[PDB]
Amino acid sequence: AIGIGTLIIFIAMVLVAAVAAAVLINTSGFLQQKAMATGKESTEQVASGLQVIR
Amino acid sequence: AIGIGTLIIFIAMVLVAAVAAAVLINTSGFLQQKAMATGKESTEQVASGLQVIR
Repeated sequence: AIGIGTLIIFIAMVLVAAVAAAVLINTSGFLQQKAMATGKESTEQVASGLQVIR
Repeated sequence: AIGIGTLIIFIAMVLVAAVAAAVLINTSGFLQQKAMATGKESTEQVASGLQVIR
């Protein structure tokens, strides 16, 4: 009966789509930190310095 | 008479076809649960997570 295979391949299809989703969630995590730090650091750099009075 | 055997073998033929049908009905049951669970579980996985506020 045709039904049997239709079920089995659905199981696979779900699983693959899960794995594909995962990589985006993971990568978004990696990028989050890297981005946030880059902004903070760059800001402090411009904002700060010393001045010779005399 | 030829009729006698024709009857008897029909009885067998029916019974075999029953057994053959059974395995498909049974197997469809087994697969039902396994499939449904796999979908649900996979969905919850992607959908859920935590976020560090501060």
